Amino acid sequence: GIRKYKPTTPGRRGASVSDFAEITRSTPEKSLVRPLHGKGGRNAHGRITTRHKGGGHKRAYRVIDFRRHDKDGVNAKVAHIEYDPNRTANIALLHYLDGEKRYIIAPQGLKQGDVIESGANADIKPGNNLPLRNIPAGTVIHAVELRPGGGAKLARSAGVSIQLLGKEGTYAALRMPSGEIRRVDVRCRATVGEVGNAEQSNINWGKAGRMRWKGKRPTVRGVVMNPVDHPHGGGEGKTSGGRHPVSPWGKPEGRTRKPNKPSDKLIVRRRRTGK
Amino acid sequence: AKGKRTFQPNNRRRARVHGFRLRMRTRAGRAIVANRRSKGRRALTA
RNA sequence: AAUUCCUUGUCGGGUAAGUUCCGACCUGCACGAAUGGCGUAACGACUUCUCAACUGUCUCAACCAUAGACUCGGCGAAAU
RNA sequence: CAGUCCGCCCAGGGUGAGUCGGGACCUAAGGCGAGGCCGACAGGCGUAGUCGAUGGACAACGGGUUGAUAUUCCCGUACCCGUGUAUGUGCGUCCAUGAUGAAUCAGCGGUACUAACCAUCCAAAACCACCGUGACCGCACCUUUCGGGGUGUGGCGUUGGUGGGGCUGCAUGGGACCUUCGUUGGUAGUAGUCAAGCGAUGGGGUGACGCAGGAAGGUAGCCGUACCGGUCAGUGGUAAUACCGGGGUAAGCCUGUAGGGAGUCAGAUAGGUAAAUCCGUCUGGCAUAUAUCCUGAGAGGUGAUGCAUAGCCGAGUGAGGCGAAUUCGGUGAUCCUAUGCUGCCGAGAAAAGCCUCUAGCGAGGACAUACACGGCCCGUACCCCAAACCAACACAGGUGGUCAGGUAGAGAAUACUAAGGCGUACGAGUGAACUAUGGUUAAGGAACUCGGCAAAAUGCCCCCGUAACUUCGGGAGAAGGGGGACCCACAUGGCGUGUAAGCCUUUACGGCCCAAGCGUGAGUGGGUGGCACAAACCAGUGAGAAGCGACUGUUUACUAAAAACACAGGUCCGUGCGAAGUCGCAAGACGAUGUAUACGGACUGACGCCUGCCCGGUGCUGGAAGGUUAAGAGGACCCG
RNA sequence: UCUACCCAUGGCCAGGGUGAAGCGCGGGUAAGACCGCGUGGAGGCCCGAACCCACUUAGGUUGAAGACUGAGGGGAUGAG
Repeated sequence: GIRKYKPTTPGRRGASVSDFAEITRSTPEKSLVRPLHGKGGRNAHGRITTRHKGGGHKRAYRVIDFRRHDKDGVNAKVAHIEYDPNRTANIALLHYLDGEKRYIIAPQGLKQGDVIESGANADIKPGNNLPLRNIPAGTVIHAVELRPGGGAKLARSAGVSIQLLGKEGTYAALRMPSGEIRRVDVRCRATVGEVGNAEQSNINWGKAGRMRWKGKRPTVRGVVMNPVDHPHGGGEGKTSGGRHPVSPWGKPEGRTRKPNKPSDKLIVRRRRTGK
Repeated sequence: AKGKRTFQPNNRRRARVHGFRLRMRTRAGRAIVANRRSKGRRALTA
């Protein structure tokens, strides 16, 4: 689902662009948009806290329904599939049978005119959202919750999908996209099927203009800074720091998760980093 | 030939930055106003 | 060799004459694989050599016109 | 410099708004912030709110006047909000009349509970089999020539983890009994509600938004002309055939053309925090509509018996009076239709305003005509690529936006000019050396020099012809060659436009055709002039071979623009979510309205072939047997 | 109020070239692959003024100017 540009300019030698082959409209739903203004990475004091961000194309936020609890037993029909800027997976519009209209993230394989249900009594098909307690064991899932009733948080990028290993007591074991085996309460809801637009990771962004469009200022390495700017800078000729690589603030390169926190009693095995 | 000097007058910004409604807003500004009033100046604030 | 102290290393191109340049040898004072190794069409107010055309850059200087320079009237400084 | 002059000095005068730019109207980024949370004090963030144009909505165009203002004053014709009186039409309550109601009396199976009933998921206690050894025992090893460790031969703590039956119990989902509407059979479709009109701060729609690209229809502008008023500019020719000047007029109000867009009607219903006749959704009938509706440049009519002008009289301070013709074509916008149409990915503000819904108020109220009235506060002079602003100066610097005539020309470049504006504030002389800036040069042509630094040179249009190499796009304007003037003929040609025009007619602001008229290149053949036909100004030098960097870009304002920084592309490390990382003592915030195909950090730097050996040193990661070692607990003994 | 970076809302870029995706026709292919011809108008594309810069040289160096002037020069639909 990618188009490769012809080498008609050095900025388009090997560049590629998503085919947009699944979209069905080029405009949003006027009633489900909100303003957005970018900050550049500057917090309530005005100081840069996160660097290398800013000066990008304007965009608008399309309200998304991740807390799918109200419409329970009411069917819906997919009316369109669309492209939204601030998200890696396509958006899909649903007309309920009551007369409500609202968005969700589009699972792989969804298509227009297709009907989706919900609730504990729902079929195991993509788009159907029903509690983790009513989903058999071994089925791919996406957009699951952490606390009961607390919106969907895990596995909602483009192409990623957790797997449901099984249930044990009042908990369910999940294999995350990264490889962790976590445990989540069984009252938590979840949608079926993996997220769509799974080819979008295969895109060469061509020139530097495209990254500046998406909005990110350039990044300057450490070794080319002065000794006062970075624990690496300095040295006549080309150096290597000679300092056991460290962050710009002096923090070494080790393990950063806080030890012994409340949630370490639900994690069965953390991801594997070797090789 | 970029001979752009350092003073570009704009009295809106002048009054907004060095103004009285701004000097009387923080502790230091009130101190400055009282100090000038004590020295005897004719122009307490911009 | 943007890296070679010995060094103008040795052979061959190019000039009537080539410590610079190109192709090779290799005895690497003190090259070398993401402080990346070797190549590569296009691009460069980047560094280095050669050719065609062009000329006062030169053999070797000459003449014309304006602004100062010089003379008359007015106002009239400066570093030391 | 001088000065009778002056942006200097003195006195008096001068700025006229319902429609122009602001406030009384609205919000964006940001600012303040009632309560509030956080912090020893000082204070930090922030909710409801309230401010904040560089944006949204909103009613006026021509001419004249003074020494100083004009969309402000005056003339002519308009538009927008309010108020009072009078008139005509007029729909309503009071009543009176239409539509309409709603519950008792026995009356559902589902909301879905008690107890239970069914299905599914889950794991308690005991009971079956296997790795694994924290131990540990003997035994075989490379052994230390066996006297030591650690590995397989098999038993112990199943210390950890596997599999099938078993299982006491949870829980989710259905049916099951708890009142919500039952099918209405009398009581009770009159009696409660609705029928004028205004209608919300509440619901809904619109407001409402990107970059790029033409083709088409117009207009402003400019160039010719019918027609009108005038000149003889002492020269060889020219009295009308020649030459010069005119060849004008707005908003609004009518009409709806080119272009663009759109289906309409019936049923029922919690979704819109309460109700909706409004919006969405579902099910049906109607033709997929030249039709019908919405928007709309322009032409045309009116505004206009007015206004203004070329000229003629007066007077010459410059007042004052009269006033002709005003048709037809050609070329043509960077401006209007256009907040349009067509493509593309990087997915392109909010609120007021306007329309519509009910909730609600209601005995008065809706429409049209005539007359008389109110329309508030601030700016309005004067300079404004400049001697009036930032530069110490009447300083060769800097300063955002709107107009955009003629000839050549592709052009908003270049040369000369039209309207308009200036000669800008020290002069007059004079062939000295020498310095700056322009101009020309015999023969030679880089011989100069650190180096072709500076200068010289090629320079446009139309036809031909174009190499090594390559990522197949490029290299390429490669290199190299020929023509360019003015007259005559082909030419009443060819092309564009289109009038009297013929044609049809959807009688319309129809469309096809096309004498005349106006405008325009390119080709061919024959001549003529010069030293020269791109004639002035404007206007690529080209080719071969090395090093570095892939490429466009960024950098030491003021001696360094590069081989340095960035880049698209790689690999490693961290991060399971008010995450890791950062600002802060803390609340809190950016990361992100994101979720491992995501975010932060480190090194290398397109593309092609590849990244060989070492974990001993220093780090980072994972662990256990032992030794080590702080506070706290411990209080034998000794002393006063 | 100069300069570095970011946020909200507006404005500007004469003239001339080249010819990507797609689409229509043909050729060709069992079929694709691709090749000629029309339509189309993309690109940190090409030549070049306004605008933004600052590579060379001469002048200035008690300057016209406490960093400028004359000639040449780079970018000019974009990381402007």
